Amino acid sequence: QYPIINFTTAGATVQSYTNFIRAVRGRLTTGADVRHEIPVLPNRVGLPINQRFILVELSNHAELSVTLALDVTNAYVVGYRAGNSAYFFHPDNQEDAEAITHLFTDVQNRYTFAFGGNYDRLEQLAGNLRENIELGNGPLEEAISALYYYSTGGTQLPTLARSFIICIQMISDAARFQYIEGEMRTRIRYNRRSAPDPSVITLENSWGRLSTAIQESNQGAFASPIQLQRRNGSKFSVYDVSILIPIIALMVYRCAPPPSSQF
Amino acid sequence: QYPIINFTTAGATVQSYTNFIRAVRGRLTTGADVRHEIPVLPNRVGLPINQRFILVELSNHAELSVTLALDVTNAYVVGYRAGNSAYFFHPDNQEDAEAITHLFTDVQNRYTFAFGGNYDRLEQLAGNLRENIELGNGPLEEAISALYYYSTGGTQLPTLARSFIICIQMISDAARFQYIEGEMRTRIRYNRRSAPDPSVITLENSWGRLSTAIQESNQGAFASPIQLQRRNGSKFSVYDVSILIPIIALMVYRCAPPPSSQF
Repeated sequence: QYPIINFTTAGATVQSYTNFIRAVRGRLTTGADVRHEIPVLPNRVGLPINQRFILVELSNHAELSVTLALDVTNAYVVGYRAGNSAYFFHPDNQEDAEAITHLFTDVQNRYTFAFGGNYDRLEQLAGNLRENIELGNGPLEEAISALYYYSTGGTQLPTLARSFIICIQMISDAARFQYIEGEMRTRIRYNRRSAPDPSVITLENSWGRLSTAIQESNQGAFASPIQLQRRNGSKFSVYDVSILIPIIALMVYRCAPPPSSQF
Repeated sequence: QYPIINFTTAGATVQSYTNFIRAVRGRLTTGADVRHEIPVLPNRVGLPINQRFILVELSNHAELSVTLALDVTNAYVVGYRAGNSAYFFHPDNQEDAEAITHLFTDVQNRYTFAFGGNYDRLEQLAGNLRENIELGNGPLEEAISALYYYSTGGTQLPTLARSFIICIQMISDAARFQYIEGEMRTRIRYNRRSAPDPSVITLENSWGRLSTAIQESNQGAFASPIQLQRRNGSKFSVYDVSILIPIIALMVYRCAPPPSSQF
């Protein structure tokens, strides 16, 4: 009953991936809430459970499928289903633990991992940092297979963690940032796989802080700058929402918008 | 040979005034230079004399006409012609004095006033502040007649100065600020005459500072806020170009734009 968006790595093109990410954004955010031209995800406070999640059904050339569940309030992957088994990251709190009972409700085998699905924890489990995990259509094809075979013993934990890291960046971070979507489109267009450069990593790491700075800004002006990195690792200072309009596609809700207060 | 734009107070409507101000902006600025969506006037440095001025020919229901000359670099009224006489405000420097010799070149009687055409000086001569000089179609009709009769002794100096104050705000300031154009459209729509409120005056006074703050901003963010006033005289702080996009229509050139420096 939650909305489902389908994507396959089989014969993926720039256009099919673009259509997919556009659909995911459409199901994450409603259009109610736009601050300086940038959409905001729904506020978790008071959000009915029937509106809390979306499902991303991923297929690959190997004819395998898995379904990821994303929380609309922050675009996080909270768990996944493959066949008759579902797995959820360790919940942050009791409300989240209750919420995930509403996902994959007829699956025969439900498991909750003891570990969370944040980047730091997943990198520790993978034995590799994001800067050393290749992304692209081949990585995603492989990730889907690894998730699919987990329940039968074919996938070691570090490979499972790597596979989550790939899915999260190629789906959640691409949905959060047009810039990251653009980086994945380029990989698909040239069928190349490559680890994310510092511009990608620093955006991933800064999403919450950027969301807050934009929402709490004075007419778009940040009280304090945010340091990002360029592709070559050099510093890029962000002082204003304006420079981020081509870059960030949606924000986590961090405060209510101030009154319009137009001149 | 300089471009001429015509306007008449006779049967003026919101649409005829809108057309006029749009034309004036079109002849002031070329489109070369836009910073944060706001056009900039040409830089005075290196600007050829054949591109330096525009002419605004004003007529009224009394069947009188005068021609104002505006400097494209700052939208200032520098002088005017009525029939066989022309009058220029006292030039700021030698280059400006030479420049005005290229205006109204066949007029039989040329005069340069000893006083400048800035608001402070004109208010002193008028014996009234802007806050006590009514604007609207009636004031402008009257101003055109007063300018027209100056050379024949019919217009006292304080009335001449008042008449300049009306023309400058209704033409130059309306061209500089959509907000001020909007205030003059309202006066025309309801055929009411009324002095400018504090929102109008503070914008007029702040045009140079706003131009500089926008041009020198960090991605649109001002280093220091600018205080304006609302219609009721209360303070309104400006921290960013964004809030000014509906308000200011063109800027005086204050610096070269920094490199694009997109992420």
